[PDB]
Amino acid sequence: VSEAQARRAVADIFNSTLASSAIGAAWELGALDELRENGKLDVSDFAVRHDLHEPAVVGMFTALASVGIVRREGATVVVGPYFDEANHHRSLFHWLNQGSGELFRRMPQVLPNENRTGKFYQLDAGAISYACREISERYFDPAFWAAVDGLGYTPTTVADLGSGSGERLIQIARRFPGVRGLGVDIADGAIAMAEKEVAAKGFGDQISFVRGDARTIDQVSARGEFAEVDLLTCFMMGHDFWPRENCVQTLRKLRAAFPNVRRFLLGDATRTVGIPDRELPVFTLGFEFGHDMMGEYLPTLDEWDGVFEEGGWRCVKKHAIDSLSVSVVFELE
Amino acid sequence: VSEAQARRAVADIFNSTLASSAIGAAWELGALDELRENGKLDVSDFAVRHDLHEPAVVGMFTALASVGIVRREGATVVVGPYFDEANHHRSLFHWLNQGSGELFRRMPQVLPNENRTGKFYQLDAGAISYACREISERYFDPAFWAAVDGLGYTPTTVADLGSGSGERLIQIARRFPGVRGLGVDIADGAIAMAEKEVAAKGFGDQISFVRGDARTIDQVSARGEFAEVDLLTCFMMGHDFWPRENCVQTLRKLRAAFPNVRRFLLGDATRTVGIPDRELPVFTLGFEFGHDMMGEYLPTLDEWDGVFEEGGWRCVKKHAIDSLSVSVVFELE
Ligand SMILES: Nc1ncnc2c1ncn2[C@@H]1O[C@H](CSCC[C@H](N)C(=O)O)[C@@H](O)[C@H]1O
Ligand SMILES: Nc1ncnc2c1ncn2[C@@H]1O[C@H](CSCC[C@H](N)C(=O)O)[C@@H](O)[C@H]1O
Ligand SMILES: CO[C@H](c1ccccc1)[C@@H](O)C(=O)O
Ligand SMILES: CO[C@H](c1ccccc1)[C@@H](O)C(=O)O
Ligand SMILES: O=C(O)[C@H](O)Cc1ccccc1
Ligand SMILES: O=C(O)[C@H](O)Cc1ccccc1
Ligand SMILES: [Ca+2]
Ligand SMILES: [Ca+2]
Ligand SMILES: [Ca+2]
Ligand SMILES: [Ca+2]
Ligand SMILES: [Ca+2]
Ligand SMILES: [Ca+2]
Ligand SMILES: [Ca+2]
Ligand SMILES: [Ca+2]
Ligand SMILES: [Fe+3]
Ligand SMILES: [Fe+3]
Repeated sequence: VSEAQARRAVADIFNSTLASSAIGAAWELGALDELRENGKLDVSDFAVRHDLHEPAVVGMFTALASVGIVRREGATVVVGPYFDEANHHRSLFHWLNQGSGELFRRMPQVLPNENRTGKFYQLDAGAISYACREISERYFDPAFWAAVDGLGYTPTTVADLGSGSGERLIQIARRFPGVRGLGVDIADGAIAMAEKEVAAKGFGDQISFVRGDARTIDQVSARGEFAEVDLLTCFMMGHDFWPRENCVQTLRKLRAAFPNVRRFLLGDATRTVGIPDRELPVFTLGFEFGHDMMGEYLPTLDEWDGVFEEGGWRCVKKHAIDSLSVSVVFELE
Repeated sequence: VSEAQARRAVADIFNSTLASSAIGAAWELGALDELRENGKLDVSDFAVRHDLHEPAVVGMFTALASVGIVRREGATVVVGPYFDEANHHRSLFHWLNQGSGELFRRMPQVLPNENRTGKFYQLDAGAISYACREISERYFDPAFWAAVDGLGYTPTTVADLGSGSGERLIQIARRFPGVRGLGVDIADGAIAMAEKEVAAKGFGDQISFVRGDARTIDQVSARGEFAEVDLLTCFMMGHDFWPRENCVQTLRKLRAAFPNVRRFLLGDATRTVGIPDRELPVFTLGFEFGHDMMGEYLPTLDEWDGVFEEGGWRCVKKHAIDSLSVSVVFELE
C-alpha cells in the first residue's frame, strides 16, 4: 500500500470505533427504527422529539456516516449503503460496545497474569441482557422453531435452562396452549423480571420459575416438577457447561434430573477454527477474544459433537445458524 | 454495493473496534515497540516475557491482524501493511479507547438532556495522561521547539498553564540552564505528581507549582512571581478558555496577570470545518464528537485567529501541526 492508502485505512479503523459504538446507541435511542420506516430523518427534530443534546446527536450520525452506514444531506440523515446490514446486526454492536466495552477497553490491565484474580473485569449486565434479547430472537429463532416443528410430539411441560426474561417459555406457551413451563435461572432478579412478565401477559399459572444453577442441577430440589418435563431447552449458555470434564458431568446430571425429557434442544455459538484473519465475520472475533480475556472456556462445534454420548445423550439432528459466527442448535435425546 | 460488500464492510467495522482498542493496549504492553525494532515477534515468547495470559495475547494480535496492522504466520506476528501508520498514531487510539472509551460506550445515557447534570460521564484520567504524554511529544514538540528557537530573547522565568506532570517545564529548564519555572494546574493531584517528578529529576529548587484555574488566573496567589514571568506557554488546553466571551476575558486576564510576558506560546487542536464524512482523518471525529458529548466548547482555527486582538494579544507566527486533525501553535505577544 501507498502511504495514502495506509492513512485512509487507519483513519477508517479509528472512525469505525465511533460508528460501532453509535450503532448500538442509535438502536437504543430509536434512531435506527425511524430510519427503517422512512429511509430518512431530520436531525433537529429527532433530537427535540427525544429530548437529546443535539450537538452530540449530530456527532452520532456523523460517526455512522463516516463509514457509510448513513449519509448526511443538509439537515437530514438518509440510509446509506451499509444501513441494512448494520441494522441487521445492531444487537451485536450493542453487545460489543454497551455490553462488553469495559472488558475490551481494559485490555492492558486484563492481559497481565498478576491482575487475573478476583473481579478483574466488569461487564454491563443490563446492557448485555438488552442485546441478548434481540440476539436470541434474531439469530436463534428460525432454528429453534424448526426444531420445535420436528419434535414428533406435543410437549406438555417445558423447562428452559437460563430462562432470563421468560420470553422463550411465553412463546412456547403461545404456540402450545396449556403447555406448562418451568424456567431455571441462577439470578433472583432474572427470576423476578420473568415472574412479572409472565403475570403481565396472563401466564402466571402456566409458567413458574426456580432459582438454580444448570451446571449443578442436582442441587435444585424441584424434583417432581422436573419429572413432569418432557421438553428441555437451553440457549446461549451451553458453553458455560465447559471444560469438557465438567460438561460431561453436567450433561449426565441433566439427564438424571429430567428423566422424562424426550428432546433437549441446545443452542449456542461456538469457537471457530481456521478462519483467515482478514475474513473474520461479524461477532466471531469479539465472542472468542472476549471469552479468552475473561478466562472462560469456549468449545468448537467438534468438541460439542464429541461430548454428547459420554454425557448421556444422542444427537439426532443439527441445525446451522445464519450467521452468528458458527452457531448451532442440537436436538438431543 | 452487493450484499457481499456490505457484509464485508460491516464485519470490518466490528473488527476495527477490537483492533482499535488493541492498538492502545499493544502500545502499553510493549508489543508495538518490539515489532518496530524487529519487524516481528513470537507470540508465546512475548507472553512469557511479559507474563501475560497467552490466549488473550493471541486475541490481541488477531484483532490487529483482522484489519491489516500485523500479520500472523504460525507462531509469529509480523508487521503488516498499516503498521507504520497505526504505530505512528497509536497514542490517539489509546486516547479514544483506554482514555475516553467509557464516554463513547455510554452514548445512550449521555445524549438525553435529563441525564446531563452533575457527573454524567467518566473519563480515565491516568489513561488520558499516559496518552497525552506521547501526543505532546510526538505531534507538538517540533512546532514548540521551533517557536522556542524564534523567541528573540532568552527567558528567565517561564510559566506553563496546565502544567500536568511538569515535563514541559523540565525540558525548558534543560534548554535554558538557570531559568526558573512555574507550573499552574487546576488539579491538586497534578501538582503533587509534578512536584515529585521535578524533585526526582533535580529541578526542585528551580521549578515550583501552584494550584489555580487558568480561566480565573487573576485569582491565583503565587507569591508575586507572575510578574517576573517572561515566557508563557499553554498546550492542549486552550479550548477550555472558550466560549468566545470567556476566552476574551481569560486572555485579558492573562495579559494583566503576566505583564512582563513577551511571548505566549499557545498550542492546541481545533474543530475542523467542511471535511466530508468519508474523508475524516484520524482523531478529528473523536476529538470533536467527544467534546460535543461532554458539552464543551471547541473553537475553529478562524475563531482563534479572530479572538486574539480583542483578548489583548497579537499573533506574530503560526505553525501547522502534522496531522493531529487541525492543530497549531500560535506565537503571541
Ligand atoms: N449456570 C446457570 N444456571 C442457570 N441460569 C444461568 C446459568 N448461567 C447463566 N444463567 C442465566 O441464563 C441467562 C443467560 S442469557 C440466555 C437467556 C435466554 N436463554 C435467551 O435465549 O434469551 C441469564 O438470565 C443468566 O442469569
Ligand atoms: N482551567 C485550568 N487551569 C489549570 N490547569 C488546567 C485547567 N484545565 C485543565 N488543566 C490541566 O491541564 C492539564 C491538561 S493535559 C496537558 C498537559 C501539558 N500542558 C502538556 O502539554 O503535556 C492537566 O493537568 C489539567 O489538570
Ligand atoms: C449473555 O449472553 C451473551 C451471548 C451472546 C451470543 C451467544 C451466546 C451468549 C454472552 O455474553 C455470553 O457469553 O453468554
Ligand atoms: C487531556 O488532553 C487531551 C487533548 C488531546 C489533544 C489535543 C488537546 C487536548 C483532551 O482530552 C482535552 O480536550 O483536553
Ligand atoms: O455429531 C454431530 O454432528 C451432532 O452433534 C448431532 C448429529 C449427529 C449425527 C447426525 C445428526 C446430528
Ligand atoms: O491570524 C492568524 O493567522 C494567526 O492567529 C497569527 C498570525 C497572523 C498573521 C501572521 C502570522 C501569524
Ligand atoms: Ca426528513
Ligand atoms: Ca456513503
Ligand atoms: Ca474490575
Ligand atoms: Ca462476512
Ligand atoms: Ca520471531
Ligand atoms: Ca494483511
Ligand atoms: Ca483559582
Ligand atoms: Ca485566518
Ligand atoms: Fe459466555
Ligand atoms: Fe478538552
